[PDB]
Amino acid sequence: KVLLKVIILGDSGVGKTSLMNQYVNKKFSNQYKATIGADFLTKEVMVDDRLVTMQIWDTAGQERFQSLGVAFYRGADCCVLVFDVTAPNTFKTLDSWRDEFLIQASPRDPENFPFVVLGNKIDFENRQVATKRAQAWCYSKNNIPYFETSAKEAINVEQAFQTIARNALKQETEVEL
Ligand SMILES: Nc1nc2c(ncn2[C@@H]2O[C@H](COP(=O)(O)OP(=O)(O)NP(=O)(O)O)[C@@H](O)[C@H]2O)c(=O)[nH]1
Ligand SMILES: [Mg+2]
Repeated sequence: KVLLKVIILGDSGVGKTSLMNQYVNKKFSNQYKATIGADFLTKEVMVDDRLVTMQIWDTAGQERFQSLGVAFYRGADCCVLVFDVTAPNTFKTLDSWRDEFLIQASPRDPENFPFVVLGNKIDFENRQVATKRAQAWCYSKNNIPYFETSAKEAINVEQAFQTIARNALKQETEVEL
């Protein structure tokens, strides 16, 4: 019985909120309800012989909803990085999201911290960002795992979150100290 904090970072419009309500509640909606502030949802899951409670913190990509020195980050056990395959700008921002996270949570051993990158929205056909340069990018950065997901049609949502889970748990375990 173990608690995992998991934070979902990335630009506004990538579908951070939609991946959440899909994974947790198996529901999808077209209605873009801009995420004000930062809340969470819990999903209970089984990872490797162990019941895990995953607290999933969904944040506001916009700077329209920033207050104001967000230290909700720390105690994080896995940071999830979401870009939109139809928008090259949301992929370019990933380092900046990754840097910002590491400043804020500043976990010890920062470069073994579990990141997961989700190429959301592959249910569309106008993908701009190939699988190949995002596969590269996740590899350039300590070989972090990468899925191409769709919250709408629910492709790789479950699979990806099994990895989010398992990696969150390894990291939690690493607090032997
Ligand atoms: N076709 C399709 N639309 C998606 C997908 N994921 C999200 N959307 C749509 O994209 C828009 C933005 O989604 P949203 O979840 O709000 O993204 P967000 O990153 O959480 N935005 P915010 O940071 O402002 O909450 C919404 O219209 C949403 O329904 C997807 O996989 N496929
Ligand atoms: Mg959101």
